[PDB]
Amino acid sequence: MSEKKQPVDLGLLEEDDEFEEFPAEDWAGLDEDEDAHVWEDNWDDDNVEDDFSNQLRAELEKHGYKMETS
Amino acid sequence: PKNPDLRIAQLRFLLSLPEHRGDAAVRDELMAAVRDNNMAPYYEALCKSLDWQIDVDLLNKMKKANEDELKRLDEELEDAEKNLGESEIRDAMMAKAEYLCRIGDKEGALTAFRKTYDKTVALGHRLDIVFYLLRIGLFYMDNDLITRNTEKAKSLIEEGGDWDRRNRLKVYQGLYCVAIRDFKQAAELFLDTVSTFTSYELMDYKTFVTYTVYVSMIALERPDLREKVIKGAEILEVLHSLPAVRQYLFSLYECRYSVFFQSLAVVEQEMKKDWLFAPHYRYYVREMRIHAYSQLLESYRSLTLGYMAEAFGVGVEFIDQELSRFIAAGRLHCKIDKVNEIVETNRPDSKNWQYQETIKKGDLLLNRVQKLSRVINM
Amino acid sequence: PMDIQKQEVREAVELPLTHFELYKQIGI
Amino acid sequence: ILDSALLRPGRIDRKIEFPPPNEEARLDILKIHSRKMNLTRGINLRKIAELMPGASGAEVKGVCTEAGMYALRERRVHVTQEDFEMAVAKVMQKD
Repeated sequence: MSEKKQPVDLGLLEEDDEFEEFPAEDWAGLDEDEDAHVWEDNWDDDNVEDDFSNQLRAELEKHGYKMETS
Repeated sequence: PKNPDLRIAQLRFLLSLPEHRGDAAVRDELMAAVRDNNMAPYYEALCKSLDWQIDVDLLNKMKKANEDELKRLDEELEDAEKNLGESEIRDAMMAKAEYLCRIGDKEGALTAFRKTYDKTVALGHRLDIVFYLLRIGLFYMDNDLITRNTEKAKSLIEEGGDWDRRNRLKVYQGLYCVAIRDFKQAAELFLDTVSTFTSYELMDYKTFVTYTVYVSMIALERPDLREKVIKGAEILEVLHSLPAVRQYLFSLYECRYSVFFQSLAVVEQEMKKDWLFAPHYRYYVREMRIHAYSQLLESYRSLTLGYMAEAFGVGVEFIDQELSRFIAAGRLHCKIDKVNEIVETNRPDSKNWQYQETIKKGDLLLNRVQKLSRVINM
Repeated sequence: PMDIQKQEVREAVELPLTHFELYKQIGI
Repeated sequence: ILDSALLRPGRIDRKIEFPPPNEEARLDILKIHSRKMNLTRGINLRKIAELMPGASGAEVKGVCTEAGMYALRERRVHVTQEDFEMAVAKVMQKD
């Protein structure tokens, strides 16, 4: 029918009216480092990145101290 | 531009994020600010700089010298105009665009390189202008603006590959191919390192080797290294510059993790704090760890925790969650079992899976011929 | 289904022969 | 020229004199016959064009085409002004 897309696009207009260019620029702070990069790899790199964002982000500098303790 | 202000103004990344190394970068940045008309770059990045006490002192001299040399290039441009000649106007507008690249304003340099881009009598100088947009596109870290003029200027060369022009374009291919994570097609770009030389315009030769040793050391397997770099004498020549690279090559190729993990902290710290190589530091670490785990796990079917813990020099509590995360997340080999506290895999990936590698293209092709059925009658 | 002839044939003949794409990288 | 001109007394014919290339006619043909090959950024086309006398513009082509062989023999990246001076001496000995 293609006529039911209008209220959904109105909902998208409401989502765009919540924040005016705030997620485009704030998320563009990372998109400028993500632009032109394959987004298939960004799912794994973002998976482990967000997974390690809480704690043990790098952890490679700590292994030198974990060798003698473990 | 091609001046050292590209690198000096390129150290602003390590000048910005860390506060420890922000002393030498502002030392040679402030000392080098009197060179190549650095007023506008560091004035734009002044928020990441010191106060305004000494800042407003030299701005009055740089803002008048900018207008002086600018109006001298304008008077020289008017003297070159209204006269019979092609390369003279290209040199006047091109020099004006080079000074506008020294100040760091791509508006008048965009329309300037557009005018002299339209005055190109030959395609060689056109590719030279394209490179003149690439040398500033590295600092501007743009994505499409530097691939448009190279996509258009790539075809219809017909003049053969020069020793420094085509090689320089290949160096740029190393630049934007190091920016992107494409590796299996970027492993062929640095094969022309025989003809490469010290290029103070974009990257030093030792920095080109130091940058390609990551994509070559990680993006290549043992046959690819033995064929490309181990057989080649180039890495045998440049290994004497730094003794660390020889350790990261002979230790990785030798499968000695006890020294590779002790010395890997230098690769961790050196991997970050770079202009174009920092935001990808997460991918090289994980990809290199899973590549080494697939390297050791390839020739090994079963593995006890004693020889593994002694080989890697780390506790079992860490490799537990390592392989636990690399079964589902990594997806390197078959399921692992701990009924005997021994790493034991099967890997039936050859006999039946070698024929089952095409079932994915069979299902995607099945959905594509279902789309072909959708094209029927409509 | 002399040294003029040996030098000229030398550098003009055997030197281009022992290199591939040399025609392309000498300004053909 | 005297026979054909003896049969063509300038009735219907465009008379354009073909002189030997002058200085500017050596700079521009030097650039047209220099873009095809390598060239350094520290060379002055003025003096190196003024130091190529002789028959016609094919002498410059003798300097370039007979200088790339010295670039091959010397095994260098590009061609310097001294190599072009050597080719100038060669074409001036051949003249």
